[PDB]
Amino acid sequence: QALLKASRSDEHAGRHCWERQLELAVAWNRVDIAESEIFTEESQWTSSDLHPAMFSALVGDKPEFVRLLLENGVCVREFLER
Amino acid sequence: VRETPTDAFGDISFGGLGQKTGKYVRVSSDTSCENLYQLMTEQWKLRSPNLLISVTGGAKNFYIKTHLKDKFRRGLIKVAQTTGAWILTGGTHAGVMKHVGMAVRDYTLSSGSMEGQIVVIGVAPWGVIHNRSTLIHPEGRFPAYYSLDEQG
Repeated sequence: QALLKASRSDEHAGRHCWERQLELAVAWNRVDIAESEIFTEESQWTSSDLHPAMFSALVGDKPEFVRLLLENGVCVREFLER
Repeated sequence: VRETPTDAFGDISFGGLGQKTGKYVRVSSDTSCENLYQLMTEQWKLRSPNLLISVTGGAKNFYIKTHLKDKFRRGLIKVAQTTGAWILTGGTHAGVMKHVGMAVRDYTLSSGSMEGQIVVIGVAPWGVIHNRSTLIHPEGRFPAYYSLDEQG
């Protein structure tokens, strides 16, 4: 968690903080810490903005993380639109 | 203000989990009371009401110290589940109804939804929905798909 807490305040200002923040949770097999922090009740999402994490989670063949992203707001119909 | 025969009828289905199919109907400021109770009771196959519980207040946001909230979510579903209750709320993802939604969602995986579904009725004005065009039709769209958006 201290790694992420350092990770938020950096050179980038914007949407990119949350965007960059996930991909670290993807690259680690660990899901609990990432899930709690990034999936707090206060935060809003959108089913467009989880597509690259979905794609990396499928290719890297990590099952439980795919199930977590699918339970939290990625619709399969929006994901294979093209 | 003048009146006209209504529209926007069909069952809203969400893209996330293919286990819900919530029905959507509209109504005016005043509507026949017997027709309202008939639509609630005989039409949508909802069983008879045994206990009417009304969660109200807030509508913006609030934070619970995360010990009372677990007891609250657990109990407010224990009672509704077993007494065939009807719980009503202002149904919009803003504050108190979000806590009721997390209650229904956190229980709806654990029970498996065999029988006696947790009937949760909701009241929300038809003008103030952000993504309104996703279902508006005079002949309706019955297996309608809908995605979440709250940046607007």
